[PDB]
Amino acid sequence: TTAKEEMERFWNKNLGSNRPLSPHITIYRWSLPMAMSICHRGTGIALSAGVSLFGLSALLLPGNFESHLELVKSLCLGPTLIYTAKFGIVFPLMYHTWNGIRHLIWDLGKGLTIPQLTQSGVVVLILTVLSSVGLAAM
Amino acid sequence: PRIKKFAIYRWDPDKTGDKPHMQTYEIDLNNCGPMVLDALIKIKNEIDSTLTFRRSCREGICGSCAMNINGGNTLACTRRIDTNLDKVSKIYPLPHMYVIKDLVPDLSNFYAQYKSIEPYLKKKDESQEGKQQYLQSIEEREKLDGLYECILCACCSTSCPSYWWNGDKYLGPAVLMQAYRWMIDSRDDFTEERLAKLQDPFSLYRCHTIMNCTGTCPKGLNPGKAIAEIKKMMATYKE
Amino acid sequence: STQYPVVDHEFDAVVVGAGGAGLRAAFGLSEAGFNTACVTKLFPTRSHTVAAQGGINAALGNMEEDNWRWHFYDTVKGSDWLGDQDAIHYMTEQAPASVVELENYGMPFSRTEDGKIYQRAFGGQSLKFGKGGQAHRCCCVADRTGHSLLHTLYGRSLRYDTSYFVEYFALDLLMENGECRGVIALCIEDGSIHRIRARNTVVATGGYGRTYFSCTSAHTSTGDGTAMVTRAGLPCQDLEFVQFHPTGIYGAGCLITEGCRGEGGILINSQGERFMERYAPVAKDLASRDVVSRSMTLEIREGRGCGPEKDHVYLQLHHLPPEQLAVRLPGISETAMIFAGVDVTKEPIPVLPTVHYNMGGIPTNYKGQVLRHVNGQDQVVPGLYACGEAACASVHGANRLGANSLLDLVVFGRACALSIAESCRPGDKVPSIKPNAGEESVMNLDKLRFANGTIRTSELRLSMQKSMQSHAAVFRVGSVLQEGCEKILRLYGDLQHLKTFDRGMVWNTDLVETLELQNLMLCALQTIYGAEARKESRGAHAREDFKERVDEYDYSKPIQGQQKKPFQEHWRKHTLSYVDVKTGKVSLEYRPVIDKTLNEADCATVPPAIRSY
Amino acid sequence: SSKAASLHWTGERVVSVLLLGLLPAAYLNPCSAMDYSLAAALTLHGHWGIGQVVTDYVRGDALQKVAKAGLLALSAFTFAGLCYFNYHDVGICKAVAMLWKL
Ligand SMILES: Cc1cc2nc3c(=O)[nH]c(=O)nc-3n(C[C@H](O)[C@H](O)[C@H](O)COP(=O)(O)OP(=O)(O)OC[C@H]3O[C@@H](n4cnc5c(N)ncnc54)[C@H](O)[C@@H]3O)c2cc1C
Ligand code: HEM
Ligand SMILES: CC(C)Oc1cccc(NC(=O)c2ccccc2C(F)(F)F)c1
Ligand code: SF4
Ligand code: F3S
Ligand code: FES
Repeated sequence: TTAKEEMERFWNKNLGSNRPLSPHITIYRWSLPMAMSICHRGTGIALSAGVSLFGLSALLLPGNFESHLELVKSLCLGPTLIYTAKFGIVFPLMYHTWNGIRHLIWDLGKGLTIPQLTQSGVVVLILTVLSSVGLAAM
Repeated sequence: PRIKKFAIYRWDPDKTGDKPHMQTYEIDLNNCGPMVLDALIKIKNEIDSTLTFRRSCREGICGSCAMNINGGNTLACTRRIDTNLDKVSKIYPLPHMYVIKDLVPDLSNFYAQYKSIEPYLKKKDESQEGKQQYLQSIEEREKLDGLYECILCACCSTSCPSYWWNGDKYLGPAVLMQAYRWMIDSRDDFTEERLAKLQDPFSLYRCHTIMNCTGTCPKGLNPGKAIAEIKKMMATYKE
Repeated sequence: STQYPVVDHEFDAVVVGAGGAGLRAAFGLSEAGFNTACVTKLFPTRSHTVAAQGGINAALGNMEEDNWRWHFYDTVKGSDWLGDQDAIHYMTEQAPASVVELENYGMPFSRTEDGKIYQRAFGGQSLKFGKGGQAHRCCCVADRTGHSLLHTLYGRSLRYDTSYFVEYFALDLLMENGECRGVIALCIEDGSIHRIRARNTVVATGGYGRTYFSCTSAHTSTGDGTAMVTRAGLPCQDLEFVQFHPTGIYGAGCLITEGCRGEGGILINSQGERFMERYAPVAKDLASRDVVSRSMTLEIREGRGCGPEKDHVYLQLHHLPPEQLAVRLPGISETAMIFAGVDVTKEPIPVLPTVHYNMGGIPTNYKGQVLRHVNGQDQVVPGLYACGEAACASVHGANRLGANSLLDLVVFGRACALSIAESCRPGDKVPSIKPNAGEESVMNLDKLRFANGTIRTSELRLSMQKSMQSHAAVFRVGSVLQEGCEKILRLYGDLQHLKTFDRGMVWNTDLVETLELQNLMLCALQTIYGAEARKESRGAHAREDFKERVDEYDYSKPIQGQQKKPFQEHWRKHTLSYVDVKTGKVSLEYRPVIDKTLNEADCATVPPAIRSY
Repeated sequence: SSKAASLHWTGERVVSVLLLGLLPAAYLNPCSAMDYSLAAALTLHGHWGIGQVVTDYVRGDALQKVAKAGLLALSAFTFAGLCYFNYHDVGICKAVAMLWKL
């Protein structure tokens, strides 16, 4: 019996059976690196959705950017509420951007231990907040 | 006396239409060993003996008893019971696996995948074998340290969200670290062709460096780190 | 038959067991080109040999000039001349090659500056025939050489068409008119029964330390193959001889290897003194294993003993270079810490002699062929082999030498494979089998499955263990032993009373942990009754009423002018025990040990002598 | 055969550092050119990224076909609309710049 067959037989046996799948997400301790892995998608995705909306609205909609800004200036904008929408945008870009570096470092093999993970994890969270608060008021 | 609560996963396959649920058991820690498996074997012998699980060595070196204790994959025989009586220990089987019964998961796939990476020495001239001991320098030997002690408990692979959603086609950390073990074996002559076998979206490349695997390894090993080394080798082997 | 679904299989070879021996035999057979089934109740890697820490002996001569014939001498000197010197020759000679094949299979031995397998000192091993000092021939993979042995063996076996019946509990052999046809096994997973029949059936089930309360052996070491042999009406050689490894942790009964002593580490009592220099001036703490536990146990009776309740002696590692416990002893650094809360590098370790290895087992050729006793002579059982702790060619006799059992596995495992290669072809007619065959293994299965009795499997087991503990210990006498025998014979009766609860087909841990118990009693019946019959002290069998090593002469005085003792008046012979399945009734007999080696010219017989280490 | 899997993983890394390079470099040096490469890097990187999200979660040859298709459309459409905006309108640098002082 070869490995490929073993695998094949594993699947037919188990799919056509009364066997419960053991719990996972519902039972598994949340670790910072796992929550920081998930966020790295959300941000990535949310970000790509933004970029795509900005590309598709450039094609499917009419009016130029200044046209759109004027429209978006004349909603009696609230000076804090601008900061909100602004910081709400610089946040994911910064979190993802910093954590992005973290990954690339890992890709090189540097930093792969639980100590270094939980240090780097924090250093990202901080840097994010600094650069996010920072840029939202540039 | 110091009674401790023990919420445990149960599911009989011989009990028509039974469905997964939790039992609780109750153990005087004065009348019990320090490790969780001690508590497991105790309730097994002294209370409910329908309780089913795998165990052999009770030494933390065979890999039999790996399961999910308080939300984390470790060997029960080596994890010690929370002496804080206020908490109730939650025992489940290993995550996202098919329960055969109670705490016993079907690891055929796990082993199948192990088999698939050919975890053995491969030489180009095997005409000479068995007759002379191969030269390996103490430096060459150090490169195996931390890779060869893998006990195949399946804690790591089964703590990997990629393995959770792609374990049919994603080999996972346990197996990958072993492929790495045979890659960096000086004595082995198939390192290139071993790397070639990983060229596809799934075998190696579902690793998204989440690092639960290294975070749960009950033996202190770093499979995640090995995954990364492969990726670097993969990106740079010629031919 | 109708309640339990029965599947029939057909091979050229079945191997019960997937430890060092099992794997080696199973994969060796496959390599030789035999369609080969390997039945094992555990995943091969979870087999017990994993837990082997120390090493694997072979006179490779990487560390110094060495000769395997010196290793021969050592082993037969360790057997206390209960060792069959034909097998000891076969092993010590074939060990260099057997180890080099393991290194060549990818086993990651620790290395020298030479690039060669690193060897170490180990219990009671000499150069130049016991006059050339301590010897360094113990090959190892740091502190986890059993682990690595077992995985490289498992790994390589995948390279062949080895049929792995994993998590299958063997129930009994399929004997027919004196010949072995195969095994009948439970398939733990789906509750069904399988009859795997072959021309040759190889029993590598390992030991049965689980007959005792304290034991280094794992929960799965329950004499299952020893028992099946007994259930076939075949003898079991030497079951009395039970090695009490000296260093096993107070509470858990977990072993801290003899390689801790081989690396300069000391054994300390409660009064400061290295108590092992007085008892054995020559070899000290790195002496034979029956002698060192005898010393530790003889220190505790006096009250030289340490700890909270004056009943455990100290192993010391702390002095060595803290460097040297990182490379040579990482496995006991961790697990002495974990189970004792002890920092090996600054604190000496709390230990105590506990059961460890069984030099008894299924009687065997040097070829691995299993023997019966017919008209006072040996007879090969057709189609039936054994190897490893389960077996007994008694290459260890009355006391195993440290780091010979892993060698044993590899050598005789390989021998059985070879004996079958040599004597038959793959494809050869697989003999028939009565349709009723296996009927009774199942009937027994079913009655235990639904047992509504008064006593529980766990409690009955616990009586046996503490009995074998308080009567078949390191020291013993006819009074204690006999009380133990009738006490343990009662318990075998009690088996009809026993209570199981779990009543399913799938993964019935209760049902098998009880089948395991049946097996354990058979091993304990034969172990204790044999021990009370043996009226001498040889090896690890030490009687207080017969402190004397009883040979066919008095080998202390020079030989000639002695009147040789007749066979039935000296204890230099193998115990052969049987047991009536239905009454727990032990009958026992004797066969002489073997002294002729495989060739006088190459390896010359070592005659019995005074045994001071 | 081809070492395709390892290249793509390498490609990914490359543009990710290229893209890391451009966010600074387009604060310091806004222009037509930056605007276009910031478009080429943004869209390529995100397309491969969702690539991975898709190959992770989307099970079957059935859906993994559509998703990888519909994606590629969205990518292309997105690269083209960014290029359009760079050409006939302000261009991302100045567009962000204007958005910010507001
Ligand atoms: C802690 C410790 C350390 C040791 N260290 C050393 C050392 O350093 N050096 C050394 O030489 N020796 C050492 N020994 C002794 C040696 O390791 C063992 O004697 C040896 O491992 C036995 O090998 P085996 O294959 O015969 O048995 P095992 O390794 O016990 O294998 C038993 C096999 O039989 C199978 N089996 C059992 N019952 C059944 C059944 N009913 N049906 C099917 N299959 C079954 C099991 O699944 C398993 O595959 C040590 C022992 C212990 C406890
Ligand atoms: C300097 C800026 C950025 C860097 C350094 C960067 C880096 C990375 C890296 C390394 C990954 C892969 C991590 C992994 O799974 O192994 C990643 C994923 C991703 N990034 Fe970026 N990124 C950046 C900006 C952006 C932007 C602007 C977008 C979208 C507009 C984006 C979208 C994504 C997406 C969709 C993924 C895939 C998510 C996933 O696989 O989980 N990124 N990024
Ligand atoms: C219990 C919680 C913390 O655990 C979960 C639950 C659900 C999804 C995940 N995380 C992913 O799904 C994830 C995240 C980032 C990258 C790749 C993945 C992957 F691999 F596809 F699985 C983790
Ligand atoms: S790596 Fe650590 S966890 Fe993953 S298998 Fe080997 S031991 Fe179990
Ligand atoms: S837990 Fe999973 S995704 Fe990669 S590095 Fe670790 S394997
Ligand atoms: S039972 Fe062997 S690892 Fe816990």
